[PDB]
Amino acid sequence: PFNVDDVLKFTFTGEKHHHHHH
Amino acid sequence: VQQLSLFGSIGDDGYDLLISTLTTISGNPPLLYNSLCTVWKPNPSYDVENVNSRNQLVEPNRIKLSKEVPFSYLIDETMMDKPLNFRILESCSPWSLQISDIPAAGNNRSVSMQTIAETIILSSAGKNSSVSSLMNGLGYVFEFQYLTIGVKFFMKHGLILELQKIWQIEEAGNSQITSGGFLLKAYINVSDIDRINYTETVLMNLKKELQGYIELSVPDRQSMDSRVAHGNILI
Amino acid sequence: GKSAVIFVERATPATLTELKDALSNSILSVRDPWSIDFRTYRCSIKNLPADVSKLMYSITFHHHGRQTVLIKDNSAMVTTAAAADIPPALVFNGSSTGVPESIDTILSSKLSNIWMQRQLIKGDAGETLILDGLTVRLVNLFSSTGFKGLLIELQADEAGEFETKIAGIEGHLAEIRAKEYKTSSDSLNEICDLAYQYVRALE
Repeated sequence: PFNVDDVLKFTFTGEKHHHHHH
Repeated sequence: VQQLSLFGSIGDDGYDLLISTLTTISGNPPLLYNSLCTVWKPNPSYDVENVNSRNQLVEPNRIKLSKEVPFSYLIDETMMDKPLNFRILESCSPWSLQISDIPAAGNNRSVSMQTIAETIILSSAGKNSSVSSLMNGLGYVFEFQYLTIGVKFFMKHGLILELQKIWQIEEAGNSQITSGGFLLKAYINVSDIDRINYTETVLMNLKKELQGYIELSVPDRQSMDSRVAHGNILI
Repeated sequence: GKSAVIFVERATPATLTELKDALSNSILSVRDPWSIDFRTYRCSIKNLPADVSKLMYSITFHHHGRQTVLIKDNSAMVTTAAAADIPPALVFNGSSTGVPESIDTILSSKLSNIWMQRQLIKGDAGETLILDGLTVRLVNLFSSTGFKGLLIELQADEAGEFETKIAGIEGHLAEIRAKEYKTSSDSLNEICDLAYQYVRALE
């Protein structure tokens, strides 16, 4: 569905990823 | 305040089953809710040293302002926000002001544990009374904002479960951060070691009770850190 | 509602009582004691755009909500550290954790690099004197350097006759030989002007 960590990271810092990391 | 939590997720299709399960497990059907959060950071145009009056290191952090929005005003505050007088329907509204710390360190943590400093803004007055001006007066600027809509469940011992969808808001358009499904969150707010180990247990029993169906885990500390820092190229 | 704050610069811990007696024949009853904290913060930003103060005042009322009003550049922000004062809706949707703290604690622990506490004036065991349509509060303000002065808080529901009420109290000050004092009844939402008045009278 999506990456929990990534979603959280957005709410805390505002960053959206256009590429896949790690 | 100490917030102990665990997270999970499900795709849109898993909704009904999950709602049915949480309703039986908790005894109550879900409760609809929303919240708008606006995040602010220290003004980059201004620059100050990062130290105390005692010359102690202080780390720059973001401030989070949050409040509910009546559902009737949802389009107005998101899509039709701009052109002020283009709409469907003095001082500032009440807001919750929060600064959080990166979760507690520790390998093999059974839950995430985050410290949260919060105060409540009730109202304003004067020349620049808009919450925006007030944030500027503190030396901060608007960075980003997101809307969250979901359902919550009240359970025993203060355990709360939120099934949420998140949308970032910009004139260019709101994009659903949770596109595909729902972000699942289970947490308890703790104002003594005992109550902390007791709270962990409650979360662990919920995790245990959903094992096999939906998994709840501890998110990465770094993903729950709002400190301001750079212009770093990811990987 | 209306209010005014009188700060007696030139005075001693006794001045309070002297003024307390000049009203002995005007008093009616005495309600519970009050308290108040007056903080002064100095901004550490060094590019501060011209004509933007570097000063911000924090006025904490005790059991006036355990509320704290921030005042900077003629603007005010009312905050509360009381879980009981949280709007119910904010607790329900999770915007609030239900466990707030003081804006001052936040300032000193999370924003200390930007804001430094310069002074802290406290007024304990204040007195609430109730007269005819005019409530008069008295408290001795103390700093980390001993006595700092006398503070008179004048609150009156009676929107009408007030300018007279204030002039009257200033008169009883002339009697007790309390000269060289500052009075403020300025304005910028009650709690806000009251807070502002303290600033005008103390800054």
